[PDB]
Amino acid sequence: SIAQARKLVEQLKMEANIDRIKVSKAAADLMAYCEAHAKEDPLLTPVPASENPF
Amino acid sequence: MITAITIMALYSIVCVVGLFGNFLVMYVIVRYTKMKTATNIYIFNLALADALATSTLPFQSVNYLMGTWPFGTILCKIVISIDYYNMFTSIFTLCTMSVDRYIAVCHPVKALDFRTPRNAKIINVCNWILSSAIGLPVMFMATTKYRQGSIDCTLTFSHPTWYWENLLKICVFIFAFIMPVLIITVCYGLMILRLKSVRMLSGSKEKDRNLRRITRMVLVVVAVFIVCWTPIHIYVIIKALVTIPETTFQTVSWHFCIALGYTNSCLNPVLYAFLDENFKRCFREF
Amino acid sequence: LSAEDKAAVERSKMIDRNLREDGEKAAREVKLLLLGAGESGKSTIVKQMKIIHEAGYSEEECKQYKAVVYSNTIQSIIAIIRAMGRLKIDFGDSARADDARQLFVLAGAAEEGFMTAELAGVIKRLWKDSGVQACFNRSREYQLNDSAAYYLNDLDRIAQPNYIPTQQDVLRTRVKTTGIVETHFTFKDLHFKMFDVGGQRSERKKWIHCFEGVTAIIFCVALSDYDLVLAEDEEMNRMHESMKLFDSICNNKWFTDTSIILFLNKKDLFEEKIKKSPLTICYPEYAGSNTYEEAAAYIQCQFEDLNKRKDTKEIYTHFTCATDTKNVQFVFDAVTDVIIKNNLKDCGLF
Amino acid sequence: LDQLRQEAEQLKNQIRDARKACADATLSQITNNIDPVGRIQMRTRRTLRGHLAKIYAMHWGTDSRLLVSASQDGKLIIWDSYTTNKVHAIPLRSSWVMTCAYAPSGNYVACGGLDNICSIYNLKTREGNVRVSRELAGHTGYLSCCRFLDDNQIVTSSGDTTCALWDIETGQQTTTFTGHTGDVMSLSLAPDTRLFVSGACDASAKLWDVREGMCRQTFTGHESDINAICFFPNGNAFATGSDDATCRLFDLRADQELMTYSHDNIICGITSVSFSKSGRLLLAGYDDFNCNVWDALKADRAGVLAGHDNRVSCLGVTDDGMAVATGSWDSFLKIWN
Ligand SMILES: CN(C)C(=O)C(CCN1CCC(O)(c2ccc(Cl)cc2)CC1)(c1ccccc1)c1ccccc1
Ligand SMILES: CC(C)CCC[C@@H](C)[C@H]1CC[C@H]2[C@@H]3CC=C4C[C@@H](O)CC[C@]4(C)[C@H]3CC[C@]12C
Ligand SMILES: CC(C)CCC[C@@H](C)[C@H]1CC[C@H]2[C@@H]3CC=C4C[C@@H](O)CC[C@]4(C)[C@H]3CC[C@]12C
Ligand SMILES: Nc1nc2c(ncn2[C@@H]2O[C@H](COP(=O)(O)OP(O)(O)=S)[C@@H](O)[C@H]2O)c(=O)[nH]1
Repeated sequence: SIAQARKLVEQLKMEANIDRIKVSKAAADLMAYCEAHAKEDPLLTPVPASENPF
Repeated sequence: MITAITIMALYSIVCVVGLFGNFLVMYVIVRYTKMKTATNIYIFNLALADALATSTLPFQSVNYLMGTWPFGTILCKIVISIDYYNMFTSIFTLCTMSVDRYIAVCHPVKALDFRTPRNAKIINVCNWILSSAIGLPVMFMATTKYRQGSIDCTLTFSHPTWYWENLLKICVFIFAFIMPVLIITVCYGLMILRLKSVRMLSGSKEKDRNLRRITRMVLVVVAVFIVCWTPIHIYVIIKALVTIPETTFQTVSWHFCIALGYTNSCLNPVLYAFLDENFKRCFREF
Repeated sequence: LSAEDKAAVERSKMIDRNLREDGEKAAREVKLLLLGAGESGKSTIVKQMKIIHEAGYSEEECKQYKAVVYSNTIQSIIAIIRAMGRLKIDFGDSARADDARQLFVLAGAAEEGFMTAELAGVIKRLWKDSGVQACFNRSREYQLNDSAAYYLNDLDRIAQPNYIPTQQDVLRTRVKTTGIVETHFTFKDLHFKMFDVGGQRSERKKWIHCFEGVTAIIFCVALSDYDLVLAEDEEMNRMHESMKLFDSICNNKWFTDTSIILFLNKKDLFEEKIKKSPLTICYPEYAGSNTYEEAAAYIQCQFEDLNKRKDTKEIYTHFTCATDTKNVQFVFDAVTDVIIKNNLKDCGLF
Repeated sequence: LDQLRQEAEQLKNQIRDARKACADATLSQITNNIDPVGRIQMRTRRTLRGHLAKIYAMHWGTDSRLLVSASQDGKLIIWDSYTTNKVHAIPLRSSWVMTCAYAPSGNYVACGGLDNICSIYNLKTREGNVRVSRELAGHTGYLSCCRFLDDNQIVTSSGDTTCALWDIETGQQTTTFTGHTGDVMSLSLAPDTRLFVSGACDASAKLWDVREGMCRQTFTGHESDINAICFFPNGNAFATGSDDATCRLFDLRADQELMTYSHDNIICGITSVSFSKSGRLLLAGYDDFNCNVWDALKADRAGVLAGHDNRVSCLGVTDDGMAVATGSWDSFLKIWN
């Protein structure tokens, strides 16, 4: 009731004062992580029969 | 002249449509559906018996065509053995399919703990073994006999020729026509009565129509078995009972009854496999 | 290829063998799911089935069931005393009012199932009152456990929590376990697997597909709830919400062809309540007489008319008292019909 | 009483327009210069047969060789993906299992379901077969996910709207993660094992703190029950699959929506999501008998994994990124490369 609403309000106050970096730098970081590990990804670049254990 | 070409035409057409139906059943049962159920294994082994039993029809037809058997004693031995073995297998697998359906309907819990696929496997293996137990003396007993230079092959017996003739005829009559049809009729009659008594097959139009469909297909099975096996066994019994003068109509009727039996083995897979709702469900998706 | 790892292949083979054996043992059984409204009698039904077939109950199991008995008596007497504060039924004298005051005092401080003899005497003197019997008669105006008479007529003179209660006490009381409840019994070479959803007040939709493949659904409907109401909004009927719950279960996509064993429970209360209270409290457009047969057939035909697929899905409506031997035979007949249908599904017959 | 809600609304509006004010671009606008993956086709290298009922969940192994799978038949089969073998088959006390786990050290396997109890199993008992080591009770709803932090701890999702963090030896909830308004469905654990997200019936995903024990962020955008969740490999994003026939990629730093993965002629839900090693592929096991292969940077379908005869319910990618496992309700698991 009153205590539940107060707890929800305090949680939303805790959720609102955090720092938020820009979407552009985060998307660029995701792109950088994807291009920095695409060489090692087996599903992206499948070896034909050499290092396949299956 | 006309009789020869009509006999050749009828043997040829029943052989080709029997092989076509059995091979369609083969391809469907190895590609579309699988043998993970008991009834699918029964249908597969019935297809094997019918396909290999009608595979010797061209040899009998060409035997009647020249009036001679130029193939040899070993090939006529294997043809006779294959024919008897793969007809007995078909008859006995019809018997065990009827027993399977009756056990499924009238004995539900017994159908739960009895109708495993492995049990169907051992039933089919025992079926082929019991057919071989009567097909192997026929292998040891059939041979090529010389008759006025036409070398026509006929099953020759021991010194009591008439006793062995009567024994083989009574063993193929009472253990391949009388007991099979009696088993089929009593099993299907009890199944139809139980399906009449069950709650979810009566009391509405759709459930009554469903019960009509099962009753109709069961009566079709029994009726086609009777109408395609009565002339052979009655004709053989009355031939062994009274001498019949040789004439054109006698040979034509004998070959027509033989064709009726092979037509039964021909239309058995189109009557069991292609009337099943499992086959319709697995085929309408294609 | 005859290597060192052949032990792994042998272990996999024996694991497959044992797992196939366990799977065929499981497939040689029958699984049923219990559904129904709150306090309809499902747990009592399966407890009766387990008692008459499997065994009785253990000593420690009877110990926590007697703890449940004590909690049930406390809750029942608390409800039946606090009902007078809203229904305005005066006590017989001031002594019983003082007894209720000390009952509230004792209920304000609860430790375990000790059951002090002073509390038992308070229970006895409160139950031996004209006003309390009057509110017991008028209990259709509020909520009350249907076994409260059994607790307050025989279990009042228990006098000590030192010995295990009878099997009848365990039968009429159920635990508050929020998890799924699974009971096993054997009836004529079938292994029944009752799946009571005890508690499980969580959305009714993320595990309702876990039961797509059960043999049948034993639904339960309390017949004595036609005149009872719910004390949350005073605008809905318990029988009507049971009807809509049955409608939502019957129209489910996971139970398109699953047969329903509809049990209309508590007929011994319906037949003695329809004499005084008419059925027209529940259905205002009911036109038949106030007799047990016509009203019971009316409830059955309404619940059967909730079904929208009557030509393929079968409903077995049986009037049951949850203390009957034929209760398991009805289930056996229904599941035998379903097993016949399933054995007819293959072989290209049905 | 009612004065708190009218300012909780403006706190929500402050969060919403703070996220809108920090959205000068999108993920798709700056990934247009990347060449696409193309049309990649993956073949079923191994067909792990042996289950009989509908498999609901599976978890891989850190050694990328073993895996575990839970099914309604009451068995926790521990397979060998390379050789198609079975090293263990644990019988379950309750056959109603909805999730399973596997230890980072490989010693323990968890399971749980409608019995509300997380059963931990010890695979390295020298006394004989695998037996129950600890039964973690304390949830009032069905267990729907469980992930071992290590041999000492586990983070479990449940339908009682609360998550948990059990110390296994004490068998108690050291930390409870409340805050949802619906039954919590699935939780994914971060690679650094310090945070974890979880989706629920309230169409929201909450990023918690493992050590401190509070909710830090709440992500909205879905219109139905979020069934699946999976961290991006760097720990700064995650992807959720919901019943509204779409997947969405969120962000732990931008704290808002990044990209939706939707396609026309798709109406079935998503019950499993899993990322590749580089994160370029988002594998989503749909309900239309398939498992679509998505690109997490272009939001286009680069493939599809067909071959299952029922609803795909669980996925998994090995820790070395080698293979993809795919369970289903047709009692079969499959391996892809
Ligand atoms: C025994 N009876 C009365 C049958 O009707 C028979 C087989 C009769 N068999 C046919 C082939 C034959 O003509 C032959 C002669 C020489 C060669 Cl080299 C090759 C073949 C010799 C006679 C049968 C079944 C179905 C259709 C037609 C006949 C049958 C009944 C029951 C079980 C097994 C067999
Ligand atoms: C020339 C022929 C007629 C000689 C006899 C053939 C025998 C050996 C053949 C014919 C039919 C065969 C069976 C047909 C069907 C099956 C089911 C399959 O899942 C396993 C093998 C099994 C059980 C076969 C075993 C071998 C078998 C009995
Ligand atoms: C007559 C109807 C009702 C049933 C027919 C089926 C049986 C009984 C039939 C089928 C073929 C028939 C045979 C066909 C040809 C001949 C040759 C003739 O010179 C005498 C009768 C005889 C030997 C027939 C006897 C009866 C017979 C064996
Ligand atoms: N006198 C009498 N009592 C009956 C009868 N049928 C059921 N009950 C009682 O009704 C309560 C709810 O049962 P139950 O625990 O299963 O509820 P639930 O699982 O839906 S939560 C139990 O205490 C039962 O003794 C009956 O014929 N006569």
